[PDB]
Amino acid sequence: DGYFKIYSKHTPINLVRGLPQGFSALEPLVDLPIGINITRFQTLHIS
Amino acid sequence: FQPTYGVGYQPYRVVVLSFELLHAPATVCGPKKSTNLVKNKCVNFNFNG
Ligand SMILES: *[C@@H]1O[C@H](CO)[C@@H](O)[C@H](O)[C@H]1NC(C)=O
Repeated sequence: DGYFKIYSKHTPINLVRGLPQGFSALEPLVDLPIGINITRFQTLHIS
Repeated sequence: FQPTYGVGYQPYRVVVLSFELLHAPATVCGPKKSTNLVKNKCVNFNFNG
């Protein structure tokens, strides 16, 4: 309803392949009082 | 516009404020009232609604 929210969390890991059998909440980080009816998205590329 | 121009003919600055009511969340609003904190007395409070 016109609010764009973004949560986050960071952790140190050593296993290489998959997500670990661990639990950790995602504390809220940023809120936006703006609304666009997004349908698609794409992750950027670096060099 | 000249300094010797009479009233009604001098350059007057004019700023029009247009207000609109889109369904999106309202952003610009007014200030608070603050008052003062009082303790150890049965009172009523309005902490952010
Ligand atoms: C929400 O989706 C509708 C599609 O029915 C679209 O017309 C409208 O522009 C969208 N809202 C926003 C803010 O993009």
